[PDB]
Amino acid sequence: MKLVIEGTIVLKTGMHIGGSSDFSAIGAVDSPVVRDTLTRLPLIPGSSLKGKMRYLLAKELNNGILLNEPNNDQDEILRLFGSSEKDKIRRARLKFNDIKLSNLAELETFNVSSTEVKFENTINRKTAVANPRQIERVIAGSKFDFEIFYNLDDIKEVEKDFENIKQGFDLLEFDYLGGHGTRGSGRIAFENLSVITAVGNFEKINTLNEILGA
Amino acid sequence: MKLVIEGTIVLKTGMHIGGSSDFSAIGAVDSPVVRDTLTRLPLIPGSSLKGKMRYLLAKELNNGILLNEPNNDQDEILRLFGSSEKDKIRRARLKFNDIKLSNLAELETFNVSSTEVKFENTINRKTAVANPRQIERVIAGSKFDFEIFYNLDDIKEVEKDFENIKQGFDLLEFDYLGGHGTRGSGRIAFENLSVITAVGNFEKINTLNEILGA
Amino acid sequence: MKLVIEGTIVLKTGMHIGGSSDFSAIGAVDSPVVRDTLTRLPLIPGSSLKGKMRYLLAKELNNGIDQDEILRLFGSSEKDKIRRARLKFNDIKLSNLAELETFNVSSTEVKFENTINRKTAVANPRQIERVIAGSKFDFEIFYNLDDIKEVEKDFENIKQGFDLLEFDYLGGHGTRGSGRIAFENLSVITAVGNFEKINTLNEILGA
Amino acid sequence: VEVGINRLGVLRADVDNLGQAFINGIPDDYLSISRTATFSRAMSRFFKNYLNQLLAEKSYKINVIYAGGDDLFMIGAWQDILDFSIVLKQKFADFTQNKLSISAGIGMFREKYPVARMASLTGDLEDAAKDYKPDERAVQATKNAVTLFDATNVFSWDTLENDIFVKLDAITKNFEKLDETGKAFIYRLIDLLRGVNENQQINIARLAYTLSRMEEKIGKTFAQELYNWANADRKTLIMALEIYILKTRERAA
Amino acid sequence: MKIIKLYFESPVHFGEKRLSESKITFSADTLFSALMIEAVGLGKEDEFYQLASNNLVKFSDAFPFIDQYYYIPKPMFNLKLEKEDENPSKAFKKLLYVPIDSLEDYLSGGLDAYFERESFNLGKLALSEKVQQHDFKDSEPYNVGTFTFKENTGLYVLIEQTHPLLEELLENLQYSGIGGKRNSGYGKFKFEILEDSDIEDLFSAKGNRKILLSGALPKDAELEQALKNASYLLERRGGFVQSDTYATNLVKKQDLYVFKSGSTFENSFDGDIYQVGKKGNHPVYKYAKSFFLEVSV
Amino acid sequence: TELKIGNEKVNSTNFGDFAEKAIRGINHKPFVNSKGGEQKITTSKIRGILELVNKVYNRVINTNDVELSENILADIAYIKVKIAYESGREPVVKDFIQRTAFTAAITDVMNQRTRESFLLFARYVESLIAYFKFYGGK
Amino acid sequence: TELKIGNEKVNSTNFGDFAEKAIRGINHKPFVNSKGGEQKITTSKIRGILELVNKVYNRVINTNDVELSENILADIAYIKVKIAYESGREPVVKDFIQRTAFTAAITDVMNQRTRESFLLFARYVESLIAYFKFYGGK
Ligand SMILES: [Mg+2]
Ligand SMILES: [Mg+2]
Repeated sequence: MKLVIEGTIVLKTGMHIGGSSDFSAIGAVDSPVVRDTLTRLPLIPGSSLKGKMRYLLAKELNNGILLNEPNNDQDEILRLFGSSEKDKIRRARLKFNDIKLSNLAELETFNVSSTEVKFENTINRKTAVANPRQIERVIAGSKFDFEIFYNLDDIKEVEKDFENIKQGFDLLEFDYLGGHGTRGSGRIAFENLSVITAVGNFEKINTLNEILGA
Repeated sequence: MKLVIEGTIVLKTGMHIGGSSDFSAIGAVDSPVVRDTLTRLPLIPGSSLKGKMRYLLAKELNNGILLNEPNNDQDEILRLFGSSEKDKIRRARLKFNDIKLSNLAELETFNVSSTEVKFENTINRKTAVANPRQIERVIAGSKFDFEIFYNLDDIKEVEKDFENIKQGFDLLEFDYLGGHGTRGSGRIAFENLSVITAVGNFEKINTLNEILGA
Repeated sequence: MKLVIEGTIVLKTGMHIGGSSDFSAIGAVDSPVVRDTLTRLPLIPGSSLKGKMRYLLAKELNNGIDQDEILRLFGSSEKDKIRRARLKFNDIKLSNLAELETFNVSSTEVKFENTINRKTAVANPRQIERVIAGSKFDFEIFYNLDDIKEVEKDFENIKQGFDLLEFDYLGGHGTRGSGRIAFENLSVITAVGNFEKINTLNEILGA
Repeated sequence: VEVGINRLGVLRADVDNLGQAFINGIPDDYLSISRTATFSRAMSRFFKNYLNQLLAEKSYKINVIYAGGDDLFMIGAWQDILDFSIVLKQKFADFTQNKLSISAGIGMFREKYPVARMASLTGDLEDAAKDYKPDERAVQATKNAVTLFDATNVFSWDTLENDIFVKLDAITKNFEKLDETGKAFIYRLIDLLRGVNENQQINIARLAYTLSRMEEKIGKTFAQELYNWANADRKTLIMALEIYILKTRERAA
Repeated sequence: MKIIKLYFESPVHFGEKRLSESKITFSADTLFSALMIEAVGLGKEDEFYQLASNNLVKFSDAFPFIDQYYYIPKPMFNLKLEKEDENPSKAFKKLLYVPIDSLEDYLSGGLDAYFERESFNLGKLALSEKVQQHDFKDSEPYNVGTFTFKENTGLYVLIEQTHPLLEELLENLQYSGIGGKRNSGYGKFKFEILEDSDIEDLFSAKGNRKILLSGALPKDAELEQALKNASYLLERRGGFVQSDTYATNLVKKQDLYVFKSGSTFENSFDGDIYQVGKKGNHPVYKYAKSFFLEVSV
Repeated sequence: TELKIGNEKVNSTNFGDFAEKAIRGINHKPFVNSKGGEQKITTSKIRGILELVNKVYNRVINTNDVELSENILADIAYIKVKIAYESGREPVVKDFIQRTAFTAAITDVMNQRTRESFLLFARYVESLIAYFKFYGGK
Repeated sequence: TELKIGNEKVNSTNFGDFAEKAIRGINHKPFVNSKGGEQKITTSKIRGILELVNKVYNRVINTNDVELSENILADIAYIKVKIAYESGREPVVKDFIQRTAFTAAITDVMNQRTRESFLLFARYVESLIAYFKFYGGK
């Protein structure tokens, strides 16, 4: 049995996942965002979303504090995100994916590009002189429909696993996703969080949807 | 007789299915993808696809548990993929082949190479110190045209064998295809999936195509 | 009375035949391929091609229904039936060397594989040397036309064996993506004697 | 044995120019039947009795087939055979106090290799060691050499011991903390060193790049040492690297 | 006279007694058996046998040639009687083949024992590792001893007064192979008749010493006189009969002990075509005729 | 062949020695900034140029023609344009390109317009990077 | 595949050389303001134009059609309008536009109406940025 976690990530503020900055043509923005190479669409890498969600969930699940290596997390964190220990190799039940933005047509309706350029400066305190800089951000209002695959390994802890998943999504809504988050960027929201069965049917899929919607 | 299962693998996300770090030092990443040695095209080894497909099918035909050795899993799995057991040498019905990147011209139309460098980092949870790393992936939207040879050892089990082959193909679409797939990579889709008779005409070839079609 | 079947074997997915279990070969790679003794170039031994072709032909000619058409081509010495042979295989050297150096590439590669334990999820890597795809091997197979009434059936079976090879592998870990080959420039020419039905034999080979 | 390649070692040693020593080795003034008998008994007792006793001194995994006179045929674990080759050379050089030299050929074969071919090949290697002649100006071969697993790897005993074994010791002491990618890097080093002959510049550059990749688990000083060896003493370096790979191969034993 | 130069484009397997070993040359009985099998295939075995027995065709056994240097096995001469200096038959023990033209240098000394060995470099031996694949049993491994010749190196056979039938059988023998695993990829050569005048000078000369150039066995009426001041080496010739229409089962032929092809004699003899198979459907012949090169000793 | 590097040419038997000499001269008296240096170049400062060179090398190596096509010459021209870009983006790359003459080699390739000239340039670049590592790195 | 400049011509291969010569001409004879003052153009001065060019480049490159769409051409015409506006705002920017051929190239892209002409125009503007930063920079 395998499950798919549908949903959308809505940018409340501009998001900036750091790009390569070595292949985005010549004369582009100073610090570009990561984009799909083919479609040039900005994307949220599955690695970055997974890492932020794992950090927030491991910090909140353990005691509110988190100082250990990723392999020394709780049993729930290890069974959801995997472990590479010597004699304890947990196979991750969650398979994250790269998330390209889908509402490019909606953004083009308002005659705005997917990405903006944010102008910032740092004012040297001993000189009171400003140092302007430019960064690229995916504009607020962009939507990123994602898909996360859940391996239903144990029927006895799928409810707890999905409670943890909903908790991690909630924690991400009170934090940022990548980039200069403390400086106003990266705030996201989750809605249309629905889990569906990849093949066949799951007899507790209605309970999973209501804990994933509330 | 012999049946040839054609199809196409479309990379939904960037795939890192490689392990080759050979030849030129022209500036290659320390973790390159496996390429065709002559044409330098990114390549999907038949062993990678066969192993991932066998793992997923053996787990699904058990079901959900795969802790046994590859030679002890299931009669259907052993007859499709082969068994080297000392007494019962079961010969593989499926002959996977290495798959090269097919749509290089289409990728060159978009003025993009077949492979990218994805920048990643890990955050030390105690010191909050980031450690960057670079990974090379085959671009999302890359297409791999594959042929898998199936031999009719007997026609009484071909329907079940092709049902299981389609099951494995479906299971790959909800999983990854080798590499850092849990963190956003390796997502694939199978399209233009069909079977034809290599020599002759199997009587139930339309049934197999209907199974493979949907 | 003696026909020469020429052709080329084109590697499609990388081919690994044999074990050169001598110090020179095993000191540079875990599982080496068969090389020429002097030039150290990869080759397809006549025994490997002959055995795989005979295996496929014996499968196809029986199909759950050896026989004379196999024994007369490949020979037999089992207990009382002794047919000598009609097919004389030759060691097939690598013909693509000047073409492979235009690609600034070596004739052989090392394929990095691994196996993942299913109980512990622990992986274990392995390296196999392999002749790179795009390598070409020109072969000559000598046919001794002992019977005039069986030559057409023998060449039909030879073409069937080549076709079965083209939808199979030639050496090593074939079911894991190795050893896929193609046949091109297949022709037969009479080397000794005069044979007026060589044209229909070329039609069979060119089919 | 637990570490190494599952290979048999065949050693075939032979004293160089023993017949010449019996003919004119003894000065004419000191020629007698007693002195001839003393020399003959010394040689024979050395080979038979002392080879038995020396191999019994420490539990070498050797299965001596024949010692007899002037000759030697021993089969065992290839690492034990290789270790005992230098011990045999040193003990013979002590017993004769460097008045006679010995030539050896060491073959490496699998268990199921034909014994006739083991004998024939190791005899060919021993003949190649007896063909050792560093300069093509002298008369008669130097003959004080050993052949390592192949007729191309003929080294003198001093060359073998000093160069190859100090290089092997350094490689062992600097390569034990490499990863499984480091093993492939050593394989690539061996391939590049073998190909250096037909690729003067690009291949030495590739070797420099490989050493650069390696000099994170082996140190910068040893990467420079390997680079210096590759440009100065290459065939000895190739021999040492191949021996290290075969000794550290994790394919059972 | 009419040197048959063999250029091999595949590794050869000339077995002495085992499949795992190969020798660099093949004997005259091996070539005669190959040509007789070709003649049976094309239906004139009797004509070829009459040609060989009536001395119309008589050939030595295969010898190495390296860059227009024709070699001969080191003759077993009664010399080394120079009992003062040098190393006669001391360093002349690892020397297996001497050049046919440099034979007068070897007779009187002065041939460099060392230099004649590294100069003699024809290919190298190898072991081919194979299996009999069994679909459900355990595959049984086996191995073949092979020899691969070099670029400008091969074997040559001394034939005097060549025949159209010999040339016709030699053309057919091109596409059947010679040696052990010839139906596998091992017997493959090209040949030339290549009349030579330098070699004809050696064989038109008389002398008191006759170097046997092929494995030969004198007849019972002349063996006693052949064994008189002879310096020979006795070699066993045998093996299994290679035919389809003999005994319906694999049977070994009688062992024939002949003089090896480096032996030297003072009394000339002409050997015989011996029948080493008599209980089967067809005769089995062992070519043991004497090919001689005369020198002065 | 005979690839001009401004002062002294290189060919199939020379490129490695001159690449090593240029890299060693890089480490001897390295680049100085306005603020007295004293850093050297890193791989992730010419990585884009190296990737472009690798792509063009892959394109050329799959062609058997002795003369480069205009579609590949456009790629080499863009390589030169980019080299000019990061050369002006930071002076630590400008002197690296100047002393190890990337631009001279690119111009010579764009003048010869032959497959062998670009192959020699690619070999020279690979040797340059290989000697840049094992001596410096990063 | 070929854009017009007037007397001189730009193709898919010589775009970099023409951009380099145009930039070199500017640096050799820098623009003089009204008050006898020499001025150098800044990347930020034409940053909006460059981002407009790149914004429509992303949507052009994701289109395997020879003919440009109506909305793409609307965007390109708006880009030309913005180029004129920025030229009218700053005399030094107008001098940079006139010494180069941004107006000529953009109107030739409007004339040809084809996908490849705009791609070569983007190549030319990229080469102009690269060679501008190569010599003088920001
Ligand atoms: Mg001795
Ligand atoms: Mg001895």
